Amino acid sequence: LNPMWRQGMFVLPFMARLGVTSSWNGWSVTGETGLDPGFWSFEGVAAAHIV
Amino acid sequence: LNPMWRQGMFVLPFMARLGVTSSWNGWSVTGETGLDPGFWSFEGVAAAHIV
Amino acid sequence: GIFRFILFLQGFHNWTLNPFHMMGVAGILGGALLCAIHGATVENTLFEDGEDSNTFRAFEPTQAEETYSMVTANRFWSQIFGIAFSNKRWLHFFMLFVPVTGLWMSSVGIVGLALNLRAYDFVSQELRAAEDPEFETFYTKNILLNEGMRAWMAPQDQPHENFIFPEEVLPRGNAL
Amino acid sequence: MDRNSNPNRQPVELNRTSLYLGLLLVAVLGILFSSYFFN
Amino acid sequence: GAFHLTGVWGPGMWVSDPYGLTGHVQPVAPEWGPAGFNPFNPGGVVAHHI
Amino acid sequence: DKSQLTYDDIVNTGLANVCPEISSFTRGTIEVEPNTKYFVSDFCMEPQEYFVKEEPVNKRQKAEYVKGKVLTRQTTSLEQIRGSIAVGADGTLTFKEKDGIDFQPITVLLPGGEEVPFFFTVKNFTGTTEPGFTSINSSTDFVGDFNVPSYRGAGFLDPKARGLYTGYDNAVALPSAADKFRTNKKETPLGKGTLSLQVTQVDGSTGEIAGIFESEQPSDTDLGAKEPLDVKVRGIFYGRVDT
Amino acid sequence: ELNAVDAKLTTDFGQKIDLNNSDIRDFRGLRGFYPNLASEIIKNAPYDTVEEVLDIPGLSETQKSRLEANLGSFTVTEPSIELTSGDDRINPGVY
Amino acid sequence: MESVAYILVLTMALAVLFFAIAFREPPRIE
Amino acid sequence: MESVAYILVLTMALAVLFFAIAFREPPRIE
Amino acid sequence: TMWYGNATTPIELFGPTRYQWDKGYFQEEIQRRVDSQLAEGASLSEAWSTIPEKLAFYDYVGNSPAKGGLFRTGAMNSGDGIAQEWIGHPIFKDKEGRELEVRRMPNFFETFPVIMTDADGVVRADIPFRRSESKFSVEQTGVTVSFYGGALDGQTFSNPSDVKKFARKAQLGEGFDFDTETFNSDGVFRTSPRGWFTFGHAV
Amino acid sequence: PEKLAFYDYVGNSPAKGGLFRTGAMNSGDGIAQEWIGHPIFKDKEGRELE
Amino acid sequence: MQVNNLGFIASILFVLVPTVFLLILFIQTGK
Amino acid sequence: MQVNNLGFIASILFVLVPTVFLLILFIQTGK
Ligand code: CLA
Ligand code: CLA
Ligand code: CLA
Ligand code: CLA
Ligand code: CLA
Ligand SMILES: CCCCCCCCCCCCCCCC(=O)OC[C@H](COP(=O)(O)OC[C@@H](O)CO)OC(=O)CCCCCCCCCCCCCCC
Ligand SMILES: CCCCCCCCCCCCCCCC(=O)OC[C@H](COP(=O)(O)OC[C@@H](O)CO)OC(=O)CCCCCCCCCCCCCCC
Ligand SMILES: CCCCCCCCCCCCCCCC(=O)OC[C@H](COP(=O)(O)OC[C@@H](O)CO)OC(=O)CCCCCCCCCCCCCCC
Ligand SMILES: CCCCCCCCCCCCO[C@@H]1O[C@H](CO)[C@@H](O[C@H]2O[C@H](CO)[C@@H](O)[C@H](O)[C@H]2O)[C@H](O)[C@H]1O
Ligand SMILES: [Ca+2]
Ligand SMILES: [Fe+2]
Repeated sequence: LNPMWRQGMFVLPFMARLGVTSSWNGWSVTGETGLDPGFWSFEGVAAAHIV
Repeated sequence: LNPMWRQGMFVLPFMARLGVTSSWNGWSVTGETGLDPGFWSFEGVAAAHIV
Repeated sequence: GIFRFILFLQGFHNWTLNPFHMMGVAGILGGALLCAIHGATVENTLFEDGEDSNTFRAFEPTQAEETYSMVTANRFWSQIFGIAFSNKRWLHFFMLFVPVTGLWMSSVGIVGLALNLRAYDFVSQELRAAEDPEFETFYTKNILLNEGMRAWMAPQDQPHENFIFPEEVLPRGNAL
Repeated sequence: MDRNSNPNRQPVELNRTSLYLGLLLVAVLGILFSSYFFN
Repeated sequence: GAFHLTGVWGPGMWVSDPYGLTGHVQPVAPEWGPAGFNPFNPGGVVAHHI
Repeated sequence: DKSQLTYDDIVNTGLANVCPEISSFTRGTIEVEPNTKYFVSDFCMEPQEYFVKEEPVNKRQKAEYVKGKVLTRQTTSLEQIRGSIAVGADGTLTFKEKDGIDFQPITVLLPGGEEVPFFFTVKNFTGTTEPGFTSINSSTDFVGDFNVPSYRGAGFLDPKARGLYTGYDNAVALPSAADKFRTNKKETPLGKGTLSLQVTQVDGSTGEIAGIFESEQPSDTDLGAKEPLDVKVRGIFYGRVDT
Repeated sequence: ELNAVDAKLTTDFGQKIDLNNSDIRDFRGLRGFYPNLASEIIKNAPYDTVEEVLDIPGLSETQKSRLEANLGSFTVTEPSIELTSGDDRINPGVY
Repeated sequence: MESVAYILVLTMALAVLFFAIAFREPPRIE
Repeated sequence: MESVAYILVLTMALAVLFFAIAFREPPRIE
Repeated sequence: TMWYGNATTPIELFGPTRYQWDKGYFQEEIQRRVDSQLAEGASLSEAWSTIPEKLAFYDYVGNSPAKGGLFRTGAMNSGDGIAQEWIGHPIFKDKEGRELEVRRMPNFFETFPVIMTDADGVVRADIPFRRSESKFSVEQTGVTVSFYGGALDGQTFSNPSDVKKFARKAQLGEGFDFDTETFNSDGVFRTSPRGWFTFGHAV
Repeated sequence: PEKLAFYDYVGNSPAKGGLFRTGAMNSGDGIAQEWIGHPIFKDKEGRELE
Repeated sequence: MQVNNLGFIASILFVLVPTVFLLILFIQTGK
Repeated sequence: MQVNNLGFIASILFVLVPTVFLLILFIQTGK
């Protein structure tokens, strides 16, 4: 009942569309928990674009 | 219990000190009502400084 | 049908309130103003280049010099309006620029209206009006006009929807 | 009366080093006072 | 001092009781004695300006 | 002070909001029977002074009245009112208001910018005197009660088109929060006012009474939105008691 | 919370014609009522029960017979001031 | 949202530092 | 407090109008 | 492709499309699942309590991207609020036992009259504007509402104020409880990232 | 008087503010509505406490 | 956090007004 | 009035940023 599209998330669906669904903090946009995305979480992708 | 100095009024005490206590709207800073200040109310003094 | 589309966009979208349409209106009325003012200024700053009262025959297309006095026109509008054109090329580029920019701005607004992205409401004034029944502006009156138009027009304007609005649900003021 | 040109007009300069120093001063003043502006 | 503060032609100045309950603008007469140098005496301000 | 004035003489002068006066002093009485009824032909009421009771932020400081200036123009008078005066078996005098132009909406401006609309009225006014009265004289004083209906009718529409028997029952401009507002429900209750008509000038040859009035009533609530303020109206009145 | 006439429409005021609150236009479905007999009914309001509408003075035999012929169309509720103030029973702003 | 303001003002100072080092007026002997 | 913003933007337009009339670049015949 | 929907614009990422609200796509699927459980032999509460809350949340006009405003800025949670729970499916019945359906608000309408029609498309109840000649009000027609599934499962509301409130909720599709205090939600609908993307890219 | 008691309140002293505690004094404690009256504190042995 | 409502506008203006003054003066230098 | 909390900063920046750009360009003109 509170997914990304209710929260104004603009770039997060575009990361999720191509395969980046999980965060370093531990949550995923599919509702699953405890996954290990490696570096290519949302934060890792954001850091890679900043660098 | 809500005089000018509780409301942050900076220039209103200086108008009141020299003789301008009433407004065109009808109130006075001494709590009196229904007085006729003429032109030299708070609004008239403010308008005279703008002009 | 175009008049219907126009009134439909008023009642359903509040298209007058949209700033993109206001820029369109400003551009179109400014283009009309510039057309009228430019033509009147040229016709009333013409050089005496012929002996007839009919001034139209005092021009030939292959001539080199200006048919009207830009200096006199500039002095006139500087003393009448405060400012005046001093550049012919800038004047005519501005006559181009104003209605074209108005059309582009109104088009951006219509693109917004395509997705029902309206400038329909000022939410501060509705929140106040819902809380305070003493608060009335011309904006809230226009909102009420839009509601009335929508309810009275939609069963006929959208017959595929089969909108049955019984007479008791139609918003209406006193006695009308 | 006539509108005469004033001969006391003089150009203002600010060099690049002065620009950098002023920009750094303004940035660090913002850094210092923003927490107090927010309170 | 002589017209505005005294109320001869003017409103006067704000005075009050020592506890600030009855403050109002009144004409104030100048105090020419040493009590004109009392900073809480408005007649001192009137004499000063005159 | 009109008597023989044509409507053309009176129009746009403001005298039509002025109640007629007694021609001279003529300080007399109207002799009344023990137990009969008389008709009051054209009862008039010209309000002159207006006061609204202050609601201070304290709940123990004395409330006090503050004078108001009238934002409406000379539309503040009741006139052409028919009514009756009944004399009691003890001797009491009962003035009863039947009909006429017996209401005016009046907005008064208070210092501080508060505009107070109210329904100045003498509707269904029943007033009595002290017992032991045999003549309508300068000591005659009808004190009693009148009905103050709601200032806005129950067909009135607020700026969001909410009213009582017409209009929305919710804030339609906010569709997910449409029923969260207490001003969605309107109400037009009947309030009560107290009126004292003190007769000060009587004319015996014509049956003309005149005098002063003080009335106290609530103000507009805007269909129940706000609490009503107390409005005291002082003025003068005139009437013709049919003998 | 419902307002007053919504609470009335919950009651028998919404099913048939109330002798204390209903407008004059509601009497048009009763033959021979509008405008005279309905005006007399509205003028002689309020009524404690339905039957004292047959006790109105000035009723001729025809008016009594037409009121007895359609007594089953009427109810009485408490007279509500929201529908009565300013003669809304004659003209409520509906045409 | 104050965090955005703090990040912006710190970033402005660090950008000023970069542009003052990388794009200084060169000291020239003349 | 939005009234201050509206007053400022209207005042900016009116000040621009004054400075464009009073202090225009003068049109010179040359 | 953002506005009409695509494999590359899934509704879990950008929100549902306006055309899903227009043709009753999620409502049709919800009704199909409920009819399947009714054909299996289950009760109405049982059939409605196995509708997922996500599927009901799709069937809500406040999640349509064609309900926003150009200057209604930000998240959709700044509008109606954060969705907490599905209140369950209402069934409105008049006093004569006919099942009534609230006509839903189309995407065009900022406001919409509350209309209740029966199975054969005849209006049996409404919320009238003028009550002086009202015939089909909730008060006269005796409309009650019973909720199946969700938070209000097994409950029946017959007080006409509650019934009118639930009628206005059902006008917006599947009703939801909202937390409106977290973001100080002002009550006017926003558009989704699907709508904002379409607007920016079209312009 | 309530005004005299309002003077006798440390939140009306000008030496209780902050440099970045901006604005009116009503933004601090609030708008004063009413005086609650003077307390007398007494312990269990009847001594008056201040 | 419950910050001053004017803190953001005060911080941005406190930074940006003299920044603008310095940029105006630097860019016009050499005229 | 219950306005957007960002309305003041958006209005001031919307006015002031291109104002600054225009003033920068005008003052340096002639260099
Ligand atoms: C290898 C480097 C790399 C990688 C792995 C990524 C990865 C990502 N980026 Mg990033 N990005 C990069 C470099 C990279 N980026 C660079 C250099 C820039 C600056 C231009 C950006 C700017 C950027 C933005 C603004 C965004 C991303 C976003 C994203 C995320 C989703 C991308 C998406 O939606 O696809 C979309 C891509 C396309 C639809 C490709 C369009 C190509 C067209 C169709 C071809 C045009 C025709 C062609 C020339 C001729 C025909 C060819 C044919 C004949 C073969 C994803 C994690 C998004 C995000 O999630 O933010 C964090 C987002 O908003 N990136
Ligand atoms: C005739 C014109 C006139 C009048 C009647 C007023 C009247 C007023 N002004 Mg205004 N003002 C004016 C012109 C005027 N002003 C001009 C031209 C300016 C721009 C400089 C201002 C700027 C201004 C400001 C900023 C303020 C006022 C304020 C006020 C109000 C209170 C003034 C006060 O506190 O006194 C104070 C005055 C003094 C203490 C005088 C100081 C003179 C010193 C002591 C003399 C210096 C020594 C001397 C040169 C040498 C010794 C002399 C000796 C030997 C004789 C009052 C209604 C206040 C207000 O209420 O805002 C609305 C306020 O804040 N005015
Ligand atoms: C009989 C007529 C008469 C009367 C009744 C007065 C009455 C008064 N005069 Mg006036 N005066 C008069 C005639 C009169 N004067 C004449 C003929 C002149 C010559 C033109 C003056 C020149 C004069 C001056 C210059 C001053 C007065 C002041 C005063 C007031 C003193 C009360 C006060 O606030 O002190 C306060 C002021 C002081 C105690 C003087 C300041 C002394 C300090 C210590 C020196 C400052 C030095 C340094 C910069 C600061 C060091 C501090 C450090 C920690 C930073 C008082 C109402 C004072 C005033 O304006 O009141 C507000 C004042 O400053 N008078
Ligand atoms: C096209 C790209 C794009 C799209 C589709 C979005 C979409 C979205 N953004 Mg986003 N954003 C973007 C670019 C984009 N953004 C960029 C470039 C930035 C950096 C500044 C941001 C920074 C940002 C933040 C901080 C936030 C968002 C948020 C959001 C969401 C809410 C929408 C909203 O309130 O805006 C409202 C849109 C308008 C009011 C329309 C503005 C149109 C202007 C005023 C017209 C200008 C007229 C012009 C000057 C006249 C021409 C003159 C003529 C003569 C030429 C939404 C899904 C919010 C969110 O929900 O976060 C999760 C959020 O807080 N965005
Ligand atoms: C000295 C003159 C003066 C004084 C005593 C006051 C006093 C007052 N004002 Mg006021 N005001 C003034 C001038 C003044 N004002 C001017 C010039 C303006 C126009 C901008 C205003 C506009 C104004 C408004 C809109 C309001 C007030 C309000 C108030 C009241 C609340 C105080 C407050 O919150 O401020 C807080 C003070 C600070 C946070 C201190 C700021 C100090 C700065 C940041 C230091 C700068 C450091 C510097 C850059 C570093 C140097 C670098 C170095 C290398 C050189 C107070 C009684 C408020 C009120 O209550 O209204 C009724 C109100 O809302 N004022
Ligand atoms: C006889 C028609 C006159 C009607 C008046 C309308 C024409 C004038 C409008 C111009 C206004 C702008 C003023 C500055 C413009 C300006 O300064 O004009 C200058 C222009 C130059 O004229 P001259 O000086 O050479 O000659 C005009 C006189 O001086 C002596 O002939 O004047 C004309 O052309 C007048 C010709 C009008 C005669 C025919 C026009 C017919 C148009 C109307 C037809 C009906 C239209 C509606 C049908 C749907
Ligand atoms: C009777 C006393 C004066 C009457 C009061 C008139 C006040 C307004 C006068 C116009 C001010 C000029 C500012 C334009 C800036 C200016 O001074 O430009 C002066 C400009 C002269 O252009 P040039 O031919 O010299 O251009 C050559 C090159 O410099 C091109 O860049 O005239 C125009 O461009 C006219 C076209 C735009 C006309 C714009 C006027 C819009 C009407 C007013 C809108 C009001 C909006 C604010 C309302 C709150
Ligand atoms: C109501 C609106 C009010 C508008 C306010 C406008 C604000 C104006 C502010 C003026 C800008 C001031 C800066 C000028 C900067 C500047 O012009 O360059 C330095 C400048 C050198 O000037 P010159 O004498 O060489 O002149 C050559 C010209 O090109 C400069 O005009 O010397 C000073 O101005 C002394 C004051 C600042 C001394 C340096 C301070 C910064 C060094 C430290 C940086 C921070 C590090 C902190 C670490 C803890
Ligand atoms: C410079 C030329 C002269 C300028 C014009 C003359 C002065 C008039 C403006 C003075 C400034 C504001 O002055 C004052 O504003 C407040 C705030 O709305 C008004 O106040 C009014 O609205 C507020 C709320 O909106 C309510 O309390 C009330 O309805 C009323 O008092 C006052 O009636 C006016 O006296
Ligand atoms: Ca009826
Ligand atoms: Fe031309």
